[PDB]
Amino acid sequence: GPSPPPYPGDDAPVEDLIRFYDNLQQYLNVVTRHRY
Amino acid sequence: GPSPPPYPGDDAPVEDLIRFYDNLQQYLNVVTRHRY
Repeated sequence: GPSPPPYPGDDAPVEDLIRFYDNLQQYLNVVTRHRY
Repeated sequence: GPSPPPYPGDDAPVEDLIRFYDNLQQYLNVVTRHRY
């Protein structure tokens, strides 16, 4: 949600990287309400 | 592009986090060609 996403080091597996994408796009959509 | 994005530690400033979003969505769009 509007929280910092867990960083699985330097190389995350693409599934969890997609999960990271979810949390990241959500976080950014919150802190910066603009479409990217 | 289709390369691993630079991780600015655990907390990145939202501008560079948006840049990270660009590289990340590009990377994911390459490795996993599906809309998210």
